[PDB]
Amino acid sequence: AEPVQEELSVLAAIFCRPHEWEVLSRSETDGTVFRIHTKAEGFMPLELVFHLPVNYPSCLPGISINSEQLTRAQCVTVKEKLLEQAESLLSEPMVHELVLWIQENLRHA
Amino acid sequence: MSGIALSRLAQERKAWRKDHPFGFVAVPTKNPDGTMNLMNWECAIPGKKGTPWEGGLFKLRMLFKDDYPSSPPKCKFEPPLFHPNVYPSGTVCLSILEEDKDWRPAITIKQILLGIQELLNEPNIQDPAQAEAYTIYCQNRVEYEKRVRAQAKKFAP
Amino acid sequence: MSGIALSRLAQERKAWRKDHPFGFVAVPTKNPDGTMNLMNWECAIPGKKGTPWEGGLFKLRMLFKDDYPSSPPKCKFEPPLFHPNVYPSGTVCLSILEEDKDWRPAITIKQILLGIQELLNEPNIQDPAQAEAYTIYCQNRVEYEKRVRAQAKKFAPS
Repeated sequence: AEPVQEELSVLAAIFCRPHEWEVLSRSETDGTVFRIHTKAEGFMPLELVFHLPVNYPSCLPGISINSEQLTRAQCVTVKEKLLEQAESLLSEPMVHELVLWIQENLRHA
Repeated sequence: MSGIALSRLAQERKAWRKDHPFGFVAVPTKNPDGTMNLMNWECAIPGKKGTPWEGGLFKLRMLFKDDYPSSPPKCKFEPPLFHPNVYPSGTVCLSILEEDKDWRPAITIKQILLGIQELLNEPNIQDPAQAEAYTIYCQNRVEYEKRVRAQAKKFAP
Repeated sequence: MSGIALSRLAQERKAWRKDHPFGFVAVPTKNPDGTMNLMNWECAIPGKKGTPWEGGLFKLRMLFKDDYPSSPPKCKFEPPLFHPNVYPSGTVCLSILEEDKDWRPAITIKQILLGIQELLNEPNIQDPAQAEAYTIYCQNRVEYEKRVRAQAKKFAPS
């Protein structure tokens, strides 16, 4: 889908790291799975694996957080809540928004 | 210093797709590898109606420096246009598009394109960039609008 | 609206703003509309030091014809000055300010203002424009420079 592939292209551009960004898998069924590490902390280190089914952004993406500078107990809170404005930014490409939403943020403030 | 820029261009894009003025085009070009070039855009500006620029759609390329958005984009018409404020290279001579002047980081791509569209029928006497267009514009405006209408017809789909 | 003139004048303006001699002013006047009049300029020339003409800031208006830069501009002192080569209307009598003489289209506003400033302390014997000033200048230069210093002090800014 055009909006989705444009989002994928933009994300692939926004990051010009070395190990930034990867497309883990592509398929007509089940959709696209990709990985981003985006870095954030300054005081009191992120791997975000998004899954985009062929219904996204009308549907919810599958997420997962690894960040072994952080504990793991948060990752369930953070996945069960990066999920929220994911429901707010529903029906439209939300990945970029979430990504930049959380280097602002470590369930801070 | 490319991070703030690539992100900013990315704020520009989805806001543009969600809402943008009618007849206007602003699209980032796409790389051969399959990535997106946000620093380079292919845009189009429609001629205002009630004017000699009417029925016309005029194409221009937008280029962003790495220090964007504190620097302005370089806006170049391709093909180059017949206008008093457009260089033979197609570069647009505008006050808000130059840093030491009226450029602000707050200026949106939309605001730029609108300002240029305004400039189309309202040339600035203080910014001569093209000899022929400027001179004819001052000397015989009937003939000038003759050229504008022919050019507008050339770029009408 | 002369295209050739307005184009050249707009580049003279931008060049002046980028670089110009110290103490010199060259700004286009404002139309009743509130726009910019490139054909009419309000300028000021400071006296060179080592001379009797200093501490003075002397205001002059520069006027351009439609065939500029094929004609030289008309440089007129307002108010009119006491000088052998300045007319009672304040118009400046200079060779480079005359088409049939040493005027060239390549000459910049900067060069003109500098030449007039040069003319202030170095009058030309071959170009009488004001009779009394000229005569006094030739015969009794003591009174001439007395008047010049009084005038220079009179036109010293705040």
